[PDB]
Amino acid sequence: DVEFSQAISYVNKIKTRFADQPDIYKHFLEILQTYQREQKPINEVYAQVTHLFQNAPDLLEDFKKFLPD
Amino acid sequence: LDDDLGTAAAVLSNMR
Ligand SMILES: [Br-]
Ligand SMILES: [Br-]
Ligand SMILES: [Br-]
Ligand SMILES: [Br-]
Repeated sequence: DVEFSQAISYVNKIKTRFADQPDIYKHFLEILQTYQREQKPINEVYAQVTHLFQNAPDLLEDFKKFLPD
Repeated sequence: LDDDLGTAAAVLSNMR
């Protein structure tokens, strides 16, 4: 609920940071869709998001707040 | 749109 709203705010931050690179935003969306559809483990999603946001270290740190513990 | 955004939020918010 609060966590859902925090997730909405975070994904919006990604969308606006990559407003001129929609393919990167789209890739982030597909990482999550693939995670769910292929039942990938957390560590594989962590690897993919780390690579995607290599030049966006603040977005990477924000992502980690959604991970277990 | 906001659909894709809310979908990603739902998946993200359920990993922990
Ligand atoms: Br692009
Ligand atoms: Br992927
Ligand atoms: Br960039
Ligand atoms: Br969207």
